[PDB]
Amino acid sequence: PAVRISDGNLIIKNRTILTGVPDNVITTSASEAGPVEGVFVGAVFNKEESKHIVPIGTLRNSRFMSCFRFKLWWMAQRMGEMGRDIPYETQFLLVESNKVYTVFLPLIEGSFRSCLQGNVNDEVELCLESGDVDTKRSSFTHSLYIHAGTDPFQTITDAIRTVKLHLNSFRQRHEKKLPGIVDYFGWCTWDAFYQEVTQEGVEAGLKSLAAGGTPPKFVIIDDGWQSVERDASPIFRLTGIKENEKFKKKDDPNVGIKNIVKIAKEKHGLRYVYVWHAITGYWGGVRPGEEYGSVMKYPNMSKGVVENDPTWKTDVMTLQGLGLVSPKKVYKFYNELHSYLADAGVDGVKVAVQCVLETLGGGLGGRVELTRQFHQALDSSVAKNFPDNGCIACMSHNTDALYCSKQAAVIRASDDFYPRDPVSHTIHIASVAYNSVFLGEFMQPDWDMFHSVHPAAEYHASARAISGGPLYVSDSPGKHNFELLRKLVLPDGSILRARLPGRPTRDCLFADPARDGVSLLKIWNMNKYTGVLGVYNCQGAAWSSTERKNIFHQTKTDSLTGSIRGRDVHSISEASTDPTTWNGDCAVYSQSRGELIVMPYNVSLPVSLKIREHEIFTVSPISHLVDGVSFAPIGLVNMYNSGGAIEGLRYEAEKMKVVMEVKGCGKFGSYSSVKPKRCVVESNEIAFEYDSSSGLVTFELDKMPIENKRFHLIQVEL
Ligand SMILES: OC[C@H]1O[C@@](CO)(O[C@H]2O[C@H](CO)[C@@H](O)[C@H](O)[C@H]2O)[C@@H](O)[C@@H]1O
Ligand SMILES: OC[C@@H]1O[C@@H](O)[C@@H](O)[C@@H](O)[C@H]1O
Repeated sequence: PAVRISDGNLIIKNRTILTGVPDNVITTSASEAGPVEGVFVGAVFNKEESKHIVPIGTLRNSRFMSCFRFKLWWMAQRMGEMGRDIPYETQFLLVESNKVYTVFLPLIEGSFRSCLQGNVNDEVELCLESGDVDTKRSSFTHSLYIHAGTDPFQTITDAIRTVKLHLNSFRQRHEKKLPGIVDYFGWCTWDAFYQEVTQEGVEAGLKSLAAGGTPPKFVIIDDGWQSVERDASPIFRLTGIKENEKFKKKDDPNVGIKNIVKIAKEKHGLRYVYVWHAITGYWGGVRPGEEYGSVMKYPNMSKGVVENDPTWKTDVMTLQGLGLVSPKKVYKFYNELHSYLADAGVDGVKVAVQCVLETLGGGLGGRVELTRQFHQALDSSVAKNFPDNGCIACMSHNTDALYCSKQAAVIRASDDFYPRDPVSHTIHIASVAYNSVFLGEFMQPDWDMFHSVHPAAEYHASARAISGGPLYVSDSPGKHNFELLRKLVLPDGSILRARLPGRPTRDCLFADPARDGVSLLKIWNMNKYTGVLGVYNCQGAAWSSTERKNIFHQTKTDSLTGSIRGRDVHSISEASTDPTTWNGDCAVYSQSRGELIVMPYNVSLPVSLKIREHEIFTVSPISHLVDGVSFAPIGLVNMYNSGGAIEGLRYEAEKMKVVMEVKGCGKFGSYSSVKPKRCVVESNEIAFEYDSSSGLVTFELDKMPIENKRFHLIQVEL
């Protein structure tokens, strides 16, 4: 039966994962389709309650990785071996058995949301909450799902699909439509002006970036554009749906945000303009009033949230409350805001402050209900007014929202980029990587803005390049490092986006690279015909379980040595043109060192990194045409994600020939065991270099493709 409870014990493929599973914990594998290869778990209690804690069993001697909410809004990672180490507000738990991997997915059921938490007895407790004292229940059958497999990533996906088939209240990442912003460079106003942003600042930032050769094709006009007011350090509330004075044209005050949209798009050649709002309008909601049925509500504190983030008790939102739009009028509110924005030429919204809803369900059916109602409405309005699916979810890491994520396709995957907080950089990289393991099953991760002139610029930039997600800076105008940005952005504003959410390697899933003092974090992704691997030292800082905030902590050495293997890129097979004959050998190109190495299957290459250093590798499967004649494309070697440039690849072994289609421009690189006879671009022979010791072939792709004809056609004649 595979996943089962027998005697006191949760058993997984003849391995005991939990002991002492109490009698009131019930399981079922029945479904709709029907017998399912894991188990839905619930329990029955004596009493009808709005909150229940129940032990699932005792976990000891089993390595795990967890994503837990360290703030209301956001998750980070914790590893361990003992149930006592499972944080409060654990929303995703992955367990390794010495090789089998078990996922634990705490779910929404009816009006209740679940999470996992550890106790001092090493039990894994299921915490069920409605978020409303009037919404009570005594039994549950589907509040947790457990599934096991031999591939850790496949095991997660398969369990999410099974959860999907049960709830039907969300779709998986790959089943949704990505907005077009994800293929272009962008700029966000946030760190440039904070709330002081003006239409003139927006223009100046766009102008300065395009001036250096790296033109953004989207912009996010961040927080500061909306009409907001304090009540008659006081919180601001939304007072109208239209822009404030800073975005009304300088002479004709009846033309509003449309002014800056036209300047962006018509004067500066941007494709997309997005704007920020809170899911409640502004931070203090909407000013009470009848138009949107807005009434003062005060955040309710839940124990697990406040245990991990005590400052949420005395947050400005908690003490001064929000004007919460009525459920009756929430569609009207979003439609009227969004119809105004779209008629002005706005293409999308970055919708922040998402999780507050879970704290405001008191009159209203609870956290799950209110969350669902507000997202149903938001989704109707976005699909109406922003039909490229122009929505970026922000501050949204609760399961209440994830399990109703039926449409939006991009999610901010960590706490904000913090230009002035030295502790935040290593932690940002670890958080985005680990969170993406789980968040990426729902939506494409967004690894946030960053600064091109900053001591950790390269660290952040290189991570964004391998993220799979949107690539955007928040530079103040004129504060740019164009040498860095050319590595990310082509002259037409396009980028070399990888295909998956960037994630830790199998190797790294259970070793905490922020806390263990021992390991390098390795992040893998895929292009069509290469893999890519980023390696990061992010030791020395993490969220402290004692101080309940991010701090520095002691590390044994400055420098650490780990190692790299082709097969660290978990799906590398899929880049091979002939994966049934491939022996697993890869060409491996270090983008910073400019070094090409051939790595046979399983051979390890040492990598040594000090804290806050990184290295990026393009990993390309070698094709063996005939004995002595081997090849692998690398791509645009002066860009971080070099392999992202390769759109087509055909080997013609009977002609000793390679045929590629390559986007972009700049220097193109490939591995060849032999010096080519001719490299031909667009039906003309060109000059090339060949290093005969490494096999590195090199030639220039001069200009972006003439037209419209979006790819360079390249033939390499061996
Ligand atoms: O700026 C206050 C506003 O930001 C949030 C998170 O977006 O809180 C951050 O700033 C607070 C004020 O100094 C801190 O107490 C808090 O821990 C930090 O996350 C919102 O909570 C808040 O309304
Ligand atoms: O008020 C500013 C905003 O809210 C944040 O916490 C964050 O996600 C920023 O990227 C941002 O737009």
